[PDB]
Amino acid sequence: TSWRSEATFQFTVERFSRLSESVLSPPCFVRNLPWKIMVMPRFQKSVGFFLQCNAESDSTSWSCHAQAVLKIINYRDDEKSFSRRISHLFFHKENDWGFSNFMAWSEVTDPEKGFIDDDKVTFEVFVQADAPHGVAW
Amino acid sequence: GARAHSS
Repeated sequence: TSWRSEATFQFTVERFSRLSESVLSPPCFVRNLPWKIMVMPRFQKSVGFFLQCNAESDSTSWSCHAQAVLKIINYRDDEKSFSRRISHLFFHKENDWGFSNFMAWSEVTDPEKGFIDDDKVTFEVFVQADAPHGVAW
Repeated sequence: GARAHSS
């Protein structure tokens, strides 16, 4: 159910080499809140990769602490997938957390590296969130 | 994992 305390979801960004704007995945519900993968180019140069939580809500009373593993899938060999962990208290003023320089753009888009195929790159997030505050009273 | 932050 959406009240689950954790989950793993993926989002495949197409026409990756041409990415120019920030892109958002559909939501994955955890602790009944919508979580999304956010990817954006940073300085070509580097891949920006962030985890976003409950960003569309106009509430300013909510908060949810969570730890997560942000990973860029290596389709040729999963042991080569690259990941970084985060731990953050998400709330309206800090609704996303991650790395602007998650990986070098040149490396992720390198066809010989195994992360890109048909100009597509798959992002994955394993999020373990605590019970939120200021949502369901 | 090297200094996580907001977008």
